[PDB]
Amino acid sequence: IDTEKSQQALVQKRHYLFDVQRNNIAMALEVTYRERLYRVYKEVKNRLDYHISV
Amino acid sequence: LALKTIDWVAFAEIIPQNQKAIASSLKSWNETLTSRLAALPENPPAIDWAYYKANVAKAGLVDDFEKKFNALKVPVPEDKYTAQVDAEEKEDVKSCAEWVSLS
Amino acid sequence: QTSGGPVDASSEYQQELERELFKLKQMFGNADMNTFPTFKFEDPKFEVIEKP
Repeated sequence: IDTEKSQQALVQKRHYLFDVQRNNIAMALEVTYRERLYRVYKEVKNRLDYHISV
Repeated sequence: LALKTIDWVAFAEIIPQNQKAIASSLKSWNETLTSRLAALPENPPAIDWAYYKANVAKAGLVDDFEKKFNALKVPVPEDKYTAQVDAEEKEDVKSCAEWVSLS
Repeated sequence: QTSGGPVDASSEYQQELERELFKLKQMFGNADMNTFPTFKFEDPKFEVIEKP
Protein backbone atom coordinates (compact mmCIF):
# COMPACT_ATOMS: atom_id res chain seq x y z
CA ILE A 1 0.00 0.00 0.00
CA ASP A 2 2.46 2.62 1.18
CA THR A 3 4.90 1.86 -1.63
CA GLU A 4 2.16 2.74 -4.10
CA LYS A 5 1.40 5.74 -1.89
CA SER A 6 5.10 6.63 -2.17
CA GLN A 7 4.92 6.27 -5.96
CA GLN A 8 1.96 8.64 -5.83
CA ALA A 9 3.81 11.57 -4.26
CA LEU A 10 6.86 10.91 -6.44
CA VAL A 11 5.06 11.22 -9.80
CA GLN A 12 3.19 14.11 -8.17
CA LYS A 13 6.57 15.84 -7.92
CA ARG A 14 7.38 15.24 -11.60
CA HIS A 15 6.47 18.82 -12.54
CA TYR A 16 9.87 20.07 -11.38
CA LEU A 17 11.50 18.84 -14.60
CA PHE A 18 9.55 21.21 -16.82
CA ASP A 19 9.89 24.43 -14.84
CA VAL A 20 13.65 23.98 -14.54
CA GLN A 21 13.78 23.84 -18.32
CA ARG A 22 11.64 26.98 -18.30
CA ASN A 23 14.07 28.55 -15.86
CA ASN A 24 17.01 28.00 -18.19
CA ILE A 25 14.96 29.37 -21.09
CA ALA A 26 14.11 32.73 -19.53
CA MET A 27 17.60 32.91 -18.04
CA ALA A 28 19.54 32.29 -21.24
CA LEU A 29 17.22 34.69 -23.03
CA GLU A 30 17.94 37.68 -20.79
CA VAL A 31 21.61 36.67 -20.84
CA THR A 32 21.97 36.98 -24.60
CA TYR A 33 19.77 40.07 -24.49
CA ARG A 34 21.81 41.81 -21.81
CA GLU A 35 25.01 40.58 -23.42
CA ARG A 36 23.83 42.32 -26.58
CA LEU A 37 23.13 45.47 -24.55
CA TYR A 38 26.68 45.50 -23.23
CA ARG A 39 28.17 44.58 -26.59
CA VAL A 40 26.57 47.68 -28.11
CA TYR A 41 27.45 49.77 -25.06
CA LYS A 42 31.08 48.66 -25.13
CA GLU A 43 31.56 49.11 -28.87
CA VAL A 44 30.24 52.67 -28.94
CA LYS A 45 32.28 53.50 -25.85
CA ASN A 46 35.35 52.17 -27.66
CA ARG A 47 34.99 54.47 -30.67
CA LEU A 48 34.10 57.36 -28.35
CA ASP A 49 37.22 56.93 -26.24
CA TYR A 50 39.36 56.23 -29.31
CA HIS A 51 38.67 59.64 -30.83
CA ILE A 52 38.96 61.53 -27.55
CA SER A 53 42.22 59.67 -26.93
CA VAL A 54 43.93 60.33 -30.26
CA LEU B 1 11.69 38.31 -14.46
CA ALA B 2 9.70 35.13 -13.79
CA LEU B 3 11.77 32.36 -12.18
CA LYS B 4 10.27 29.24 -10.62
CA THR B 5 12.04 28.24 -7.42
CA ILE B 6 13.05 24.58 -7.36
CA ASP B 7 14.25 21.79 -5.13
CA TRP B 8 17.11 19.78 -6.51
CA VAL B 9 17.14 16.33 -4.93
CA ALA B 10 13.46 16.22 -5.86
CA PHE B 11 14.65 16.86 -9.41
CA ALA B 12 17.10 13.98 -9.08
CA GLU B 13 14.29 11.71 -7.91
CA ILE B 14 12.45 12.05 -11.21
CA ILE B 15 15.19 11.39 -13.76
CA PRO B 16 14.95 8.07 -15.62
CA GLN B 17 18.31 6.34 -15.75
CA ASN B 18 18.43 6.48 -19.55
CA GLN B 19 18.92 10.27 -19.60
CA LYS B 20 20.64 11.26 -16.37
CA ALA B 21 23.70 12.91 -17.94
CA ILE B 22 21.85 15.38 -20.17
CA ALA B 23 19.63 16.26 -17.21
CA SER B 24 22.72 16.74 -15.05
CA SER B 25 24.18 18.86 -17.87
CA LEU B 26 20.91 20.79 -17.85
CA LYS B 27 21.37 21.20 -14.10
CA SER B 28 24.96 22.41 -14.60
CA TRP B 29 23.78 24.91 -17.24
CA ASN B 30 21.28 26.37 -14.78
CA GLU B 31 23.96 27.16 -12.16
CA THR B 32 26.39 28.75 -14.62
CA LEU B 33 23.50 30.60 -16.24
CA THR B 34 22.54 31.96 -12.80
CA SER B 35 26.18 33.08 -12.31
CA ARG B 36 26.19 34.67 -15.77
CA LEU B 37 23.11 36.60 -14.70
CA ALA B 38 24.85 37.84 -11.56
CA ALA B 39 27.94 38.59 -13.68
CA LEU B 40 26.39 41.76 -15.14
CA PRO B 41 23.69 44.27 -14.18
CA GLU B 42 20.36 44.64 -15.95
CA ASN B 43 21.03 47.73 -18.05
CA PRO B 44 24.33 49.17 -19.31
CA PRO B 45 25.25 52.65 -18.10
CA ALA B 46 24.15 55.00 -20.88
CA ILE B 47 26.94 57.12 -22.34
CA ASP B 48 26.45 60.75 -21.41
CA TRP B 49 26.75 63.51 -23.99
CA ALA B 50 28.04 66.64 -22.23
CA TYR B 51 31.36 64.97 -21.39
CA TYR B 52 31.72 64.27 -25.11
CA LYS B 53 29.88 67.40 -26.22
CA ALA B 54 32.67 69.50 -24.68
CA ASN B 55 35.67 67.26 -25.38
CA VAL B 56 35.16 65.61 -28.77
CA ALA B 57 36.01 68.42 -31.18
CA LYS B 58 35.02 66.20 -34.12
CA ALA B 59 32.10 67.68 -36.01
CA GLY B 60 28.85 65.75 -35.54
CA LEU B 61 30.64 62.51 -34.64
CA VAL B 62 29.40 62.54 -31.05
CA ASP B 63 26.06 63.89 -32.27
CA ASP B 64 25.29 61.34 -34.97
CA PHE B 65 26.79 58.56 -32.86
CA GLU B 66 24.43 59.37 -29.98
CA LYS B 67 21.51 59.75 -32.38
CA LYS B 68 22.02 56.47 -34.24
CA PHE B 69 22.41 54.93 -30.79
CA ASN B 70 19.05 56.31 -29.73
CA ALA B 71 17.94 55.27 -33.22
CA LEU B 72 19.27 51.78 -32.42
CA LYS B 73 16.92 49.11 -31.07
CA VAL B 74 18.67 45.90 -30.05
CA PRO B 75 16.87 42.76 -31.27
CA VAL B 76 15.30 41.35 -28.12
CA PRO B 77 15.05 37.71 -29.20
CA GLU B 78 11.91 35.65 -28.71
CA ASP B 79 12.13 32.14 -27.31
CA LYS B 80 9.94 29.96 -29.54
CA TYR B 81 11.06 27.29 -27.06
CA THR B 82 8.61 27.51 -24.17
CA ALA B 83 5.43 26.46 -25.98
CA GLN B 84 6.79 23.04 -26.90
CA VAL B 85 8.00 22.26 -23.40
CA ASP B 86 4.61 23.41 -22.14
CA ALA B 87 2.88 20.96 -24.46
CA GLU B 88 5.25 18.17 -23.44
CA GLU B 89 4.48 18.99 -19.82
CA LYS B 90 0.78 18.77 -20.62
CA GLU B 91 1.15 15.33 -22.17
CA ASP B 92 3.22 14.17 -19.21
CA VAL B 93 0.51 15.47 -16.90
CA LYS B 94 -2.08 13.43 -18.75
CA SER B 95 0.08 10.32 -18.56
CA CYS B 96 0.84 10.63 -14.87
CA ALA B 97 -2.83 11.39 -14.19
CA GLU B 98 -3.99 8.17 -15.82
CA TRP B 99 -1.17 6.28 -14.13
CA VAL B 100 -2.10 7.53 -10.68
CA SER B 101 -5.78 6.81 -11.27
CA LEU B 102 -5.02 3.21 -12.22
CA SER B 103 -2.69 2.89 -9.25
CA GLN C 1 50.60 82.46 -34.61
CA THR C 2 49.76 79.06 -36.04
CA SER C 3 46.61 79.67 -38.09
CA GLY C 4 49.07 79.76 -40.97
CA GLY C 5 51.02 76.80 -39.64
CA PRO C 6 48.91 73.65 -39.35
CA VAL C 7 51.81 72.28 -37.29
CA ASP C 8 53.73 75.55 -36.68
CA ALA C 9 56.86 74.57 -38.61
CA SER C 10 57.62 71.26 -36.94
CA SER C 11 59.35 70.16 -40.17
CA GLU C 12 59.80 66.71 -38.60
CA TYR C 13 58.34 64.24 -36.04
CA GLN C 14 55.98 62.76 -38.64
CA GLN C 15 58.11 59.61 -38.91
CA GLU C 16 57.28 58.90 -35.25
CA LEU C 17 53.75 60.31 -35.07
CA GLU C 18 52.76 57.89 -37.83
CA ARG C 19 53.86 54.90 -35.77
CA GLU C 20 52.39 56.26 -32.54
CA LEU C 21 48.94 56.76 -34.03
CA PHE C 22 49.19 53.48 -35.94
CA LYS C 23 49.85 51.58 -32.72
CA LEU C 24 47.11 53.50 -30.90
CA LYS C 25 44.66 52.47 -33.61
CA GLN C 26 45.76 48.84 -33.89
CA MET C 27 45.37 48.48 -30.12
CA PHE C 28 41.99 50.23 -30.06
CA GLY C 29 40.87 48.10 -33.00
CA ASN C 30 41.18 47.71 -36.75
CA ALA C 31 37.85 48.90 -38.20
CA ASP C 32 36.96 52.41 -39.40
CA MET C 33 36.67 53.85 -35.91
CA ASN C 34 35.42 57.14 -37.38
CA THR C 35 32.10 55.61 -38.48
CA PHE C 36 29.12 54.29 -36.58
CA PRO C 37 29.55 50.68 -35.42
CA THR C 38 27.59 47.84 -36.97
CA PHE C 39 26.33 44.89 -34.94
CA LYS C 40 25.67 41.25 -35.72
CA PHE C 41 23.57 39.44 -33.13
CA GLU C 42 24.11 35.73 -32.60
CA ASP C 43 21.62 33.48 -30.83
CA PRO C 44 22.07 30.57 -28.42
CA LYS C 45 22.11 26.86 -29.17
CA PHE C 46 19.55 24.38 -27.89
CA GLU C 47 18.64 20.71 -27.84
CA VAL C 48 15.91 18.12 -27.44
CA ILE C 49 14.42 18.39 -23.96
CA GLU C 50 11.62 15.83 -23.98
CA LYS C 51 12.13 12.15 -23.29
CA PRO C 52 13.79 10.55 -26.35
